[PDB]
Amino acid sequence: PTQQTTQSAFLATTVITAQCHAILNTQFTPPTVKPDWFDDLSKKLDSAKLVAKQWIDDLGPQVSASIPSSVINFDATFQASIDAIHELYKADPTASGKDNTTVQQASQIMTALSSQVSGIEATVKGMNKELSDWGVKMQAAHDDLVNGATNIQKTIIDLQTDIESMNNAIDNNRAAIEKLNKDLVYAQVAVGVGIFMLVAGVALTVATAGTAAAVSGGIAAVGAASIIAGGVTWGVLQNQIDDDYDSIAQEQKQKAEDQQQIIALQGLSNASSAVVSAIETSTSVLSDFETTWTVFGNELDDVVTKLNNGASMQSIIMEKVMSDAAKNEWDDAVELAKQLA
Amino acid sequence: FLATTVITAQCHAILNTQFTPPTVKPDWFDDLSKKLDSAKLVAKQWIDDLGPQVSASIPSSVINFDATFQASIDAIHELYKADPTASGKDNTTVQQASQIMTALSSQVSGIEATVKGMNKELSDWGVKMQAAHDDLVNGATNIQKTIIDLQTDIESMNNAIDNNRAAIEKLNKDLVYAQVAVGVGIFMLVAGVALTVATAGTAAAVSGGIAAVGAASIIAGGVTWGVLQNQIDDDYDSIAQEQKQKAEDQQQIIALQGLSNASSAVVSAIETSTSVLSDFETTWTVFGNELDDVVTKLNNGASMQSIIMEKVMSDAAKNEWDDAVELA
Amino acid sequence: FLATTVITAQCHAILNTQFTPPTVKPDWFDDLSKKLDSAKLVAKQWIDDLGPQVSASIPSSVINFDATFQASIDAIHELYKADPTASGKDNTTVQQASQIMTALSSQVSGIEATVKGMNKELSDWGVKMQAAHDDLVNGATNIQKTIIDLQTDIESMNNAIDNNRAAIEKLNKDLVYAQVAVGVGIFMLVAGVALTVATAGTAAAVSGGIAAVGAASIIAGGVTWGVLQNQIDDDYDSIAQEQKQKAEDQQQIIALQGLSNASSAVVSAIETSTSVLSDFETTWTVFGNELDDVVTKLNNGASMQSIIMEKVMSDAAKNEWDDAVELA
Amino acid sequence: PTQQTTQSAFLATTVITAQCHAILNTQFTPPTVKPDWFDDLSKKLDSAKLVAKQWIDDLGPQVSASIPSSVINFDATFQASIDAIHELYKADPTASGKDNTTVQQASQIMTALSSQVSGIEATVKGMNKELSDWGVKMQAAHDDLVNGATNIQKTIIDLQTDIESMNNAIDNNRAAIEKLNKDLVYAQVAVGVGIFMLVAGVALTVATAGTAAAVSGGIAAVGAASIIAGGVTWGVLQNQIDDDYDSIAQEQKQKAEDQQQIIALQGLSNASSAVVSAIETSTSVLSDFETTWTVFGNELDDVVTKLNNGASMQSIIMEKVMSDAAKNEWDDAVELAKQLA
Repeated sequence: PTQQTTQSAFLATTVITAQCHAILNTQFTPPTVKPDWFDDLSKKLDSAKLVAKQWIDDLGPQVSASIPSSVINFDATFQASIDAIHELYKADPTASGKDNTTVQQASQIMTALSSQVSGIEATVKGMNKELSDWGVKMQAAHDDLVNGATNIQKTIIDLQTDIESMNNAIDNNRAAIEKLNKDLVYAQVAVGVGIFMLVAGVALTVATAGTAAAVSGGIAAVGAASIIAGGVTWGVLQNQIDDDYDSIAQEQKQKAEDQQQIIALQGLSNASSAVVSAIETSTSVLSDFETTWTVFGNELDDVVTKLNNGASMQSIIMEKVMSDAAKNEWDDAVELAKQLA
Repeated sequence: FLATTVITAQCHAILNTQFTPPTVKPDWFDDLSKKLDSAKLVAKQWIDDLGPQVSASIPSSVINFDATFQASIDAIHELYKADPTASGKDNTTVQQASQIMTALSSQVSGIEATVKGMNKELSDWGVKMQAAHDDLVNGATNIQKTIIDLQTDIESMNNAIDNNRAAIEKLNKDLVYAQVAVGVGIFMLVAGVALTVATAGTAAAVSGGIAAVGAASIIAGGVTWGVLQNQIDDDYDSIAQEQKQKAEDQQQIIALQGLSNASSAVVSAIETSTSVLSDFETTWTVFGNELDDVVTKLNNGASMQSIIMEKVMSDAAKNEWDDAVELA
Repeated sequence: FLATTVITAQCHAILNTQFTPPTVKPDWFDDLSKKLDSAKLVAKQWIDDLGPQVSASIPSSVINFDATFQASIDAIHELYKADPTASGKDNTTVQQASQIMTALSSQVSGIEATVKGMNKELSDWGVKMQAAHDDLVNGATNIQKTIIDLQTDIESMNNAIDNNRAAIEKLNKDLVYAQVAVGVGIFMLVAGVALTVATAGTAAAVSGGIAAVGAASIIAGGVTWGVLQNQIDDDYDSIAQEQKQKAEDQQQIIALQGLSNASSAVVSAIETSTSVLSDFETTWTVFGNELDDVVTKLNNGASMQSIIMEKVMSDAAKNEWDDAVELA
Repeated sequence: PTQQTTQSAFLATTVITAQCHAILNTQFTPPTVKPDWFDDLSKKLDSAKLVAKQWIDDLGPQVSASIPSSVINFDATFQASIDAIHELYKADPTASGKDNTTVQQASQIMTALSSQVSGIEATVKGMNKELSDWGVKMQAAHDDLVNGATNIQKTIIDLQTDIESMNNAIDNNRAAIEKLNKDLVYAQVAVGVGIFMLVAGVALTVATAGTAAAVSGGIAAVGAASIIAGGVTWGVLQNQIDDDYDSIAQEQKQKAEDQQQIIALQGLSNASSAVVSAIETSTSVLSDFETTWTVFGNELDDVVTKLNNGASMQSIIMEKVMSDAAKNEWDDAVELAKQLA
């Protein structure tokens, strides 16, 4: 029927009303350290945001004035034309050739019906034009993401090699912390034998009254040197372990920020590409929906002119249009349009 | 599938939750509260201003279409039935129908204006909800920053506890050497004294040297025993303190994971609220153009304007009727 | 050899292989889990949506050609068997033929548009399949990365075990020297102290040097006996620790070989799926062009369109009658 | 015959789509250090994916619109319109000179078959034109890979010499670790002798106290020197062996990465050369398939102008164009083109 181009023209526009929100909700965080690409990819988001602004409060609501509202507006008069002709059937169902006044009255009322459906297709024309030039603005705010300062071709590869760089740094710092543990055990052994050799040296110096003070002073001096070496090595290695874990924290939150950036950029790119790919089908099927009502207006024009020429009132029942067999289909079409709202 | 109850449920969830701090509150937390309560400004400004307006715009369009519109259609219907052969705009009866037609199409213009103003009243509230979503999801990255920072802190405390346990093992194995030092020192001290007494002091230098390394070994092993035992107590206290810090910051991880789950739930709620506002604006501009239709039903013809406009009036009234009672 | 059964079997093979982490859970196994669950999302998006799409496109092409096409061919076969001579555009019989043919060739338009849109609905899925393939391979090279790393870890622990065994043999040789140092030392100590007590009345420090070198020999031999014995026990504990590391690394390498075989089976299934996908697009373009043939059939003549177009519709529809029962 | 060239041109293009899938399978992994040839042969891969991606989405399936669907659309009429003239033979089986409307209609049905066959070979021209531009773009992507910074003539050779470098460095490092094992044995006997003569020298110094104390302090001094020298030699050699096995890890991972890159570049070269050595046969035999329908177009059009001007109705059966054994071959053609599906 004609209902399945109405539902298809409404569905491909509700897809855009949904996915403009997917573009507009995409808003990534300012990082700790700000990269090079961050500013000149932000404005190309805002241009891709503001035109989606023109789909959330201006054109998104207005595309519902086109597809359900013009069909129910046409059927509001198409529920009135049939009874107005069916009442005048009882007066003169034989009057032909533009003779009786009521036949010419019904003729100019169906001419007003043709002007009403011409206004229907004019409303759909205005809505399709306001869809199309916004589509040029949204596509112009889209294709800059794929031509210059691209999110995919440059920054996805850049943030992937940045995530790999931070993973490499994390691996190097963890192997470094392993080696510093293996050196810290040596520092503790050195300060232990330093304690022992220092007290043994000064004890052999005192306990022999300095008769062997050369070798005992040597033992005490190597003990004090081992104390100092183990102590400052322990302090230095613990400072390097703490600074290595601070570096692990820094590049770990850097890798987290880069993952949060790539998911937002992939969402923005996929939403904008699907918005363009569905705006194409939306404009095409709205063009078919506009020409459907335009050729139906021309068909009603041909019926009006052939009714002005010579057509009998029973020849209108010989026609398909003003009977019950088409208004019964379009009652289901407006029931579908009430399902679509 | 009623898209007003969906926004009712989402704003109920947004007005519902109020997230609690962790044990130590960071620098952004109250600011995250300052990115929540502004949303707690709008979700009541929906349900105490625009929630009342969506429950007060429909009794203006069901009651004034129950009494005024039905009789005002019946009047022009009976004016059709009184003379179905009339013509002309300067007719008496066509004038009597045209005054009521222009009056009804002029008094639906005010309710048209308030419905078209309701579009603007929902528009700015929708963009404000979008902005309050984007500021809250802007603040909700510091939670992941502090979570991954405290995860690094947990890894650092695990490394330090492993280091201190290896130090406990090595200091036990060296404390054995300090005890062996005082043992062999006490033995060779009494060996030097007994060898000096037994040889009547003739083995003076040898047993004096044995006793000298004996005393040096007992006081050196004693000081090394005291220092290594004190160090073992110190890094047992360090193991206890770093295990306590690991449990405490792990508790902070669960607290901030609950906070991040709450903030993710609230921003997903506004994420769905934007699509449900899109569908409600779809239905609302359908109703606004339905009343635009009733205003463009001011069109008056020349001959018998009654059946050419008033059945369209009643049919658009019925299309408003079924949808507004679905919104009731 | 049925191409759709091949791809549904391969997608269910992607669904039933999840892979297990090794003992030390690395820093990339969460990323490999992300690559697998994205490939699972692609395989389940094909199984849950495009799967029933292929199985629901065919009864829509059978049922509409069961009765709706056959009533059309029966009607415009009656119009040719009863009146094969009528011509001219305003003729009533060719008007009936053009009415039922602009009914059929424009009621097939939605079904043709669906079957034509499924070409792009397959193409974006093939793009997502080759997308989920390559990041999975870039994650699965890290398998043999750590496999090579644990292989040289095995080599390092084997070299260190051989080093500790050579050190154990040399220390078990040097213990004999420390023990003969204690023996010769206690012999020279008792000889030197006997030599000093036998020379008490005069002086003999020549006798007092033998006992000094004997006492230093027992002290030095005892200290290195203790140190070399504790180093032997330390080297046995090091052989035990390195053999434990070698056993656990050999245990981890076969888990990594299993994970490598899992990622290899998944990428092999994706490759045969992406080839049989092109073999399915091979016939999907055939059915797309076959429903484009009805667009070629919509061009109607003026003079007895039955003998011009209707058996063409019957022959192409019978080719679709072959194909749609070949797809089930 | 008239079907086996269609099957041969289809066997020519399934080879193209299979080796194009072999091109799309080729994606080599990023190494730890990205060499000189990478950053170009990334995009010289990647662009040689994108034009190859044109075969994957549409154009490969669109050359599968040329052969196996046009035979169906051709015997939509050729299995049809032979039996239309068989009922026209019932009225006038010999009437010539354009006297009847039946002969004038059997003429225009053959002109309709002429326009249908011309539309078939025009669809074949469109699909072979798309194959022509895809084939020259595939040659355009093959040229810069196989000539400018050649993957096989340069980087296969440079990677083989890099593998030889890593092999010689691995054997060098394992010889160094064997030498370091022997030097470790010497350092262990150094510290083992040094502890003995240290404590022997200190016990001799504390016992003797003469010039024997001077030579005993010498013994203890060379003992402490041997302890410190053997100890730092032991520690330095364990440090060197651990760093050297980390070097063995680095070189073995580099050798495995290089073997993976060589296998990927061998697969790329085999796939792209098998594409380019078959795409010219694909265009040549699809041009053969187009000129087969062009020969069929003139071989129908001469029958058409003879049937218009001076043919009988038995003479249509007499010619082999409208014959039935050849039409049995042209039902075998449809069964073959459906077997190719």
